[PDB]
Amino acid sequence: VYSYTEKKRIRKDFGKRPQVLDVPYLLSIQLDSFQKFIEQDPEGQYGLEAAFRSVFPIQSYSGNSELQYVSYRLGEPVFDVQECQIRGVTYSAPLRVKLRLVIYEREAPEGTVKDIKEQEVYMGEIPLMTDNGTFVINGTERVIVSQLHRSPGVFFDSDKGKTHSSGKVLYNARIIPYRGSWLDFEFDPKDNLFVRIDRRRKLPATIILRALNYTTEQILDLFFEKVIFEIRDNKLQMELVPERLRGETASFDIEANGKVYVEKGRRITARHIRQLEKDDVKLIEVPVEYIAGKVVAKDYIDESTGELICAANMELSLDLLAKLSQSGHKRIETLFTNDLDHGPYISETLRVDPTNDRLSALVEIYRMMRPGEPPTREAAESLFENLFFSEDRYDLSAVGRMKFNRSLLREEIEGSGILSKDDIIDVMKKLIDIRNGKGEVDDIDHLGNRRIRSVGEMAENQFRVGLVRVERAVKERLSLGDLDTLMPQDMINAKPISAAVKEFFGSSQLSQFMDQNNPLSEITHKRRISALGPGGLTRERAGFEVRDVHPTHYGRVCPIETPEGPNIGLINSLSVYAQTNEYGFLETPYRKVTDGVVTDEIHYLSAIEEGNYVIAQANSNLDEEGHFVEDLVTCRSKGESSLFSRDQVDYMDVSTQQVVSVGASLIPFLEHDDANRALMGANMQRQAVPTLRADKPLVGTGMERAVAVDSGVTAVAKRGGVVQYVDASRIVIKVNEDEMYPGEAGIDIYNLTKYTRSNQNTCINQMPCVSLGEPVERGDVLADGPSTDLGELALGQNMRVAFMPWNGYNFEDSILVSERVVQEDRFTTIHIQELACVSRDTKLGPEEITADIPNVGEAALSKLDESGIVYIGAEVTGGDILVGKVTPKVKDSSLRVPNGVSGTVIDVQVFTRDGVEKDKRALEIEEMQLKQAKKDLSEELQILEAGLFSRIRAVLVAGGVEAEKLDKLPRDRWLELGLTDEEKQNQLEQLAEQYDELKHEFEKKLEAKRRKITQGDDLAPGVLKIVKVYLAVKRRIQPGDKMAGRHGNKGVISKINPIEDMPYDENGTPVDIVLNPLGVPSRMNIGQILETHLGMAAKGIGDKINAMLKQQQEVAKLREFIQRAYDLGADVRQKVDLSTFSDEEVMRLAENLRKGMPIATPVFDGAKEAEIKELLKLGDLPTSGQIRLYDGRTGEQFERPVTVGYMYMLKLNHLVDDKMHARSTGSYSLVTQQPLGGKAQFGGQRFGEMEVWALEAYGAAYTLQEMLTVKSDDVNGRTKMYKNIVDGNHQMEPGMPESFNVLLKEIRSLGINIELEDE
Amino acid sequence: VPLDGGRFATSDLNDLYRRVINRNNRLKRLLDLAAPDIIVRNEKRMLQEAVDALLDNGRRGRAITGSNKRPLKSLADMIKGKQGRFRQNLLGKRVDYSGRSVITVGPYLRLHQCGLPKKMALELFKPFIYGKLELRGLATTIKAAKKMVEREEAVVWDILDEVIREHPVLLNRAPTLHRLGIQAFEPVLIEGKAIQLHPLVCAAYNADFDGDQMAVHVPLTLEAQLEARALMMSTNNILSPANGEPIIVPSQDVVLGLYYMTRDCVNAKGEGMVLTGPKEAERLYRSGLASLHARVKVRITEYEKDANGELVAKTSLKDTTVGRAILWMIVPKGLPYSIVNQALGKKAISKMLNTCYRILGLKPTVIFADQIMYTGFAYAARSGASVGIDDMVIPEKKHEIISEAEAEVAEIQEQFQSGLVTAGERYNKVIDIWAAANDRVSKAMMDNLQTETVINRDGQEEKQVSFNSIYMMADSGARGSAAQIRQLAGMRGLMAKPDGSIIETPITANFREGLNVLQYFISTHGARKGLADTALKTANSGYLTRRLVDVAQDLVVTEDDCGTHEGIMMTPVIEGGDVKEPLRDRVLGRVTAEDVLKPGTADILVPRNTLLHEQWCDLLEENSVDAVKVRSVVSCDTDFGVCAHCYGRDLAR
RNA sequence: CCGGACAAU
DNA sequence: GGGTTATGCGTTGAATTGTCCGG
DNA sequence: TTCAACGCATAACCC
Ligand SMILES: [Mg+2]
Ligand SMILES: [Zn+2]
Repeated sequence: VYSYTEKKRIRKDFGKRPQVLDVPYLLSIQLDSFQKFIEQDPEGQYGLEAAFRSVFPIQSYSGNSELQYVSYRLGEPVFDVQECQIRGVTYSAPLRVKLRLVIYEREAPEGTVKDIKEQEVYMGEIPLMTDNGTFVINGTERVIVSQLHRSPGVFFDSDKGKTHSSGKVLYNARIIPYRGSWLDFEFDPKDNLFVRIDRRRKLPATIILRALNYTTEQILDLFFEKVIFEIRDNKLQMELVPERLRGETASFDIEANGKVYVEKGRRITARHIRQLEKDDVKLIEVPVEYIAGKVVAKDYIDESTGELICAANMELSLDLLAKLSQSGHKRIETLFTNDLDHGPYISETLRVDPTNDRLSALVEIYRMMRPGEPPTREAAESLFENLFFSEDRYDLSAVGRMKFNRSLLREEIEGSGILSKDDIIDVMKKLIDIRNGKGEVDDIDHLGNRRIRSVGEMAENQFRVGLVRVERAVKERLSLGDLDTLMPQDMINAKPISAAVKEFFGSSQLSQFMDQNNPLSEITHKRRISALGPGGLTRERAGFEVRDVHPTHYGRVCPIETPEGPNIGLINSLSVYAQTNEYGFLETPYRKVTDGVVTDEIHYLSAIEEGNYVIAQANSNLDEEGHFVEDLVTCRSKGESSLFSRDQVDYMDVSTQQVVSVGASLIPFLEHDDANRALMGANMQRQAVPTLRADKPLVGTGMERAVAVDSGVTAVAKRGGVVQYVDASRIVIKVNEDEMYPGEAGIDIYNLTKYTRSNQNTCINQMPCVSLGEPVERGDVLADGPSTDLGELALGQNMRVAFMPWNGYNFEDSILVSERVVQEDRFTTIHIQELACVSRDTKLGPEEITADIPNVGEAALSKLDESGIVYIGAEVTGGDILVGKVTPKVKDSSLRVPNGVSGTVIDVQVFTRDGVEKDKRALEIEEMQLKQAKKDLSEELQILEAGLFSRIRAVLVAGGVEAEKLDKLPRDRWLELGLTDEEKQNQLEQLAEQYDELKHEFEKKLEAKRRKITQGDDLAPGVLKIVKVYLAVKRRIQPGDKMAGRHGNKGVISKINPIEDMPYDENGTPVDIVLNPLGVPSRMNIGQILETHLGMAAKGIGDKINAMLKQQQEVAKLREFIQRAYDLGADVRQKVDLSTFSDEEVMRLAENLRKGMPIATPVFDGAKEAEIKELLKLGDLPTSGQIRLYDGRTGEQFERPVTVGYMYMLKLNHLVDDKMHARSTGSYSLVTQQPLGGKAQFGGQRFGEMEVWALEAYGAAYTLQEMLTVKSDDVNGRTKMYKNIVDGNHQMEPGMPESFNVLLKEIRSLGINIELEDE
Repeated sequence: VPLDGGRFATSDLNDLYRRVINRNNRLKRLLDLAAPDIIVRNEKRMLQEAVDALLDNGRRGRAITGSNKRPLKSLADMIKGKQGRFRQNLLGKRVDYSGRSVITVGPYLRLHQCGLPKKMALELFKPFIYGKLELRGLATTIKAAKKMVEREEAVVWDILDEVIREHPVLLNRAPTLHRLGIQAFEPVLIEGKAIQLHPLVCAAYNADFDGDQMAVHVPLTLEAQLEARALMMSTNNILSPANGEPIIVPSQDVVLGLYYMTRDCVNAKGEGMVLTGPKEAERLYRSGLASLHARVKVRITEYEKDANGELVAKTSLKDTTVGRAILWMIVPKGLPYSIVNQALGKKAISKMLNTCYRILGLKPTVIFADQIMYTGFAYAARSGASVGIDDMVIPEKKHEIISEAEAEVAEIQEQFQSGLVTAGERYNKVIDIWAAANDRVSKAMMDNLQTETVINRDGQEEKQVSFNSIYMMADSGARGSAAQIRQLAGMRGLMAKPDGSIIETPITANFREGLNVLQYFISTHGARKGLADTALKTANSGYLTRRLVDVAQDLVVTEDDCGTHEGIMMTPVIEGGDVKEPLRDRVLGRVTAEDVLKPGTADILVPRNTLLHEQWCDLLEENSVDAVKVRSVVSCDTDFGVCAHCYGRDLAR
């Protein structure tokens, strides 16, 4: 049992490892990103509410006028989502915000004469999501690529190596707030540490702490040990500690129990650890000279003489010791400077700073930001509460606040958005600890050290910046303004906000122009993840490290997708099972196992959990509810295939499909061919264009249905059920009344899509594959779109192959194609072009639109109307005029058809502003446009009325019914019967009243369909009219075509060969294409021969069913052979049995199998070579599957048999047109006769540098005064060649260049003179 | 350029000058109101940066701008640099007189003609049509002459075809690696819509045959032909400048055609039975009676020009294969038949034509070598090439090898945890044993891949040269390297780990059976680095090439003899193993400095200042003299240049 | 006329 | 007081194609 | 608003 489309055509799937869950949808990064961007989400959490949280307080000055925020909502825009794109306007829903404004009276913080309640103030409009999750800016919808950037906060990297030619090991601590100023710290080769700002000049860090309302003692008392000494009459006894003698060699006598254990000149070892900690006597006979071996902490006043003994952080000396020993001061704490216990780094940076006080500690910060200004307390502090303690310039989100908590091993989660003293000291302590003996560094390439940003936050940021730039506006206009006698509409306007919000989405690095040529390219573009943009990774700045990615990304990112050329590894995506958290860090699911019992529960795990925890393997031998019968299972903890035991694993990989998402997952057996030598074919589907006719693949993987319904090109039954009627414009579907509502049940709407031209001349078309009377269900495809058939996916098509280089024509990569395609014309699509005819009112005679156009022919009047517009369906050639347009002086300045791009006029589109008189043709065009609307709504109205007839008569018969009021009664008066008053009667009344309401509900949009359609559009002032023509050119197969399949068959066509020269075989089957088995070592491409036999297997089955049904054997053969042909495989996870179904399902499904049996083979969990041979043996095919071939020229056998079979080939975009060009001579630049650039409109062509000097190196000296002198510079020599070649003489004397002498003219203004002499 | 309206858009050179003149107006106006020393001090600063702004910025502070955050375009931006006029007008400009079409193989042109299609050959030579209409009188005015060309009824192309043979054009390839990319091919007017190139020349440029770029160049004067007969063509420039190997490298599809041809069987079809005619043996070959590897002897006539060009009238009947005689009857005059008896691979065939130039000559040898592709096309048509699974044979001892390999790991790790060994040297031991643990499988697949094809022998079995399909091109050198064949059956080896050093866990299986995601990820992880680094090494190579090409260009030869009888000391440098380079590639065509004497008996070998081309060096190599004294380029008495004797002959000339 | 972005060898 | 070395900043970074929009 | 490689240049700095 399967779905109706699946039961209609069910594809065989293979596999030995059953899966538990299906494939979710991949469009979760735009719809979900924007829905949270615009919602009622108080406290912000990255939403418009977050924008309002910064403009919610608004305390004005001199009056305390409060402008509070209440709510915002967006209604239906003035323009829909299907006609605004056609008109060419900006799509924007009304961003209306309910703002309450209480302008308090002056001086009084409290008091208002009368409160003014602004109902939905108009600050502008923001784009919405039309039908797919994209933005619409200027006609064509715009897709902003999600940007990759680093995580907001502090990083710890090594960045060793180049250390000013010293080689001393160094580290750095780079901080990055959410959107504020960067505090990036680093180390010095001279064993120092300081602070920096925004990658700018260094700032002293041992003076700013004292500047922040601190003093000296809080500096020196928190970075060193304290060791109290004893001042007596002699030798200055002193009190030591094992926490000081742990690494400090006690070079003095240490007595314990009347004997010295550690004396001078010996190192304390483990035995001395016992000899010392077992005694730990404090009253030891320390000598006087060891007292000088310390460094004082602070100043001490001599208790005997009052003399300044020492100031701070200075080494004691024997004279100093005798200068304080003459007292009774038994409290002398000292520091502890070491080289391996404590960092000797803040020992000298204090002396490095010129001062450290209250006043001179601020002139440094005053002069670093505002030179030539006297220092001031308030101005100096303003920066401290601007770049460190602020809410509008420097602030961090919850992400930035909690990242530091984890980075510094904290416990709290939510705090403020500002830096704290504790954090800025701990970064100066754990960081100095990193050097000495502990610590670790974090790599930027790590997934947890980077942040992904999308449209949902970039738009919120833009709108919040927009609100903060207008916040102070009300404060300043209300500082000297009225007394609340206004309305909050004037000072807070819409033009600047709406223009900035709109431009910020269209003119940006991430605002990449959409390239609609493949629905798979549509999804690939939407899931494209890029690094460039505002605050990202630039292409010029790239080392060998940023180019290499952190290997811990398997199961989280698709590796097989990779850009080539200027950028490598810069374009990323999202895996199927894994997803990006709101934190931007990646995580992937795993199956929750226990020590012995495998549970089907799924948890989400990430790299940080993976580092410490051990994950088992997917393809692990399993039996009942789950037990690893094997003991030593290949596990992993840090990406290494660790071989660990069985009873510690609680998770393996969910499935092998979590690594690849969209790159090349449709190609089975990706292990045979490396992605390194397969990405040249795996990267060409992003530009491939669908053809006219496409066949189902014989071999795939099985994930084609989810990706097909994922793309927005199909018509899924969002509300399936009973299928009533299928139309070429709208599939008339509805469900029984039981599942919809008594009030306006309605019918299921499915409008059919017609041919259009989106971005890349792409003609999309949908065809209703369903029949008349075939029931469907929820989530069932109804109308097949491009490259789809019977609800499935088919991009390309299948054709047989041979492996035989004939006469060496396939020299490197060329291919040989016979005349089997050029006569059929099937491998081509339709491209619709567009040329814009500007009706600009030129000076001294505007541009008029009329048929009276000079220098035309008698054929023009037949194809042109009386207004100069070509007839609808009148073909044009090279040189015709689409719309007559002349400039009286008179010359024909209308549009001409260039030679080589001639097509057929199918659509002529005229855009004219309201006020300009139109021609009869155009008037008739909207005239027909309006009347088609009336009839097209009328049939919908009638079918809705008839459906409500079925619903109401159905409830009528169900219960009370009268024979007289049964069929002859009017179909409207269906609310007056003998039914008693109950839930049936009131429901019937509800149905009737809804029927009456819906019988007139349509008239509102009926009326709306004039005042928006009859009115003219608006494009730009200063032009009379803009008219466009959507000409379409159809091309055929011509010399110069290109071949590029899914396998990577990158080759250009060589020439044409006859079908007779095409080699036949023992029965003469015409082989479609023949490859060149020559580049196997250069291009390691082996994994195709084994899968080649699947094409023979499918054709063999299809032809056997065809022959077996041709004579129509009894059901004892039809249902027997169907059984055998559908029962196959050694261990498959799909059980299909058509014979056990009804006989009709047997024939109605066997009829779908005339050419082959679809096969779904996953790379790992699918059909293997053994399946290949068993299926070849299922029909009448040889075990080896090798077929001998005959010769078409001499008619013989060469030496060997040739493998022949069908693969699935697909078409690319570039054929000959993007490269074809031809030009001889004509117009050139204006400053000279230099040809223009590019080959598209008009210009010159490329040439290399080596031939430039190769010709000079040759003996021929005339090769230089021919190519760039009398070809591109000599204006009159050009006229000389024009005048004399047409006579016949072929000799031009070179004149003078007009490029070398031009440069000297502007330097002559600098005082340069030139002279001419001949020796 | 104007804008969308009645106004006009400004330029970079004027945007800032607008503001500096507007501010200068008010600064000068305030001067009449007795301005203090402050206004006069400040007004000079603005003119100082305005004048620096026009000249050049980005030296002091942040450069000013008037358009966006991007810096303004100064006067010294379009003159110098990558985008400057110096590298944009003469070094990558937009050239003219050329058309674009798709390249096909088209193995029809040989050296002289080309495959220029009809439309491409009609849409270019515009003025020559009007130049030739008036000769027969079809047109008397250019105005009316114009409106009989654009329609192309029957007379546009016949007139333009006869001016083709009287004026050859030049064709060059944009993706050119060598220096001799300029070859003279006469235009043709043939049907089709593509351009064909010589398959050897197409691979000669070493460019991907996937929609490359062509460029056509025509001489523009009469005197561009009288001198254009010896310089810009491949007829005389066969020798490559870089090396003694000429530009004509044997093709991969002809080398196999001769390597498998020279293969000798001991018992097959046509074995033993010998005919009495090379042509009748050839007929029995493609009639289905004689094999390409076969032992048949026929009356083959050999000739030698050891005389004064006189044919040595002789013949021979030796046991040859059937196609060697076919090649021999292509020799027009005659060469010592012993010269064609070899494996006929890369180097053997390369020095076939290399010595053929010096034996038979240049002009006939050109044709004799250009027909190699033609005569190998018969082989390509009759055999071709194919690959399949049956060529894969797993080694029989590989599974035992991999079974026994991991045993030592555990046997030493248990000693590590038992306190016998330390991971410091144990890790190095492990990565060293696994650095060679692939070699046993690598030579175990020799005896499982290249030793299979046997033949019968009078009733018994004889083993001879293997007939493995992938080994045909492997041993013949056509395609398939040692570093690639291991990737097929053997182990690809141990690549660099993400840490940077060698991986600790090698590759277990090959790409022919199942492979896990983790290790396939590791292999791709090691693999992308070469593709990443090729984007940068090529650019770095271009940097040095440009730094070394525009510096040595200024050289002129102004003297013939420098008047110096000295030079340098020539002796094959050798250190360590064997010497790789002889004197042959050192001195070849150079005027000797003085008379070299024989070391043994003091015999004058070269009498005076003479060249050293073929036989002089053959005298040196047979007399074993290492006292060569030739004029050296560094030691030359030539004013601004070097004389011809210090350099002598040059390659490609 | 100058850039951004995607894609191609 | 001659010579060595710490430290700031000068220059540059492949062949241009194809096509889209935006001032 | 994160370069790397190469290299002449002042201003200090070592006994
Ligand atoms: Mg190419
Ligand atoms: Zn000389």
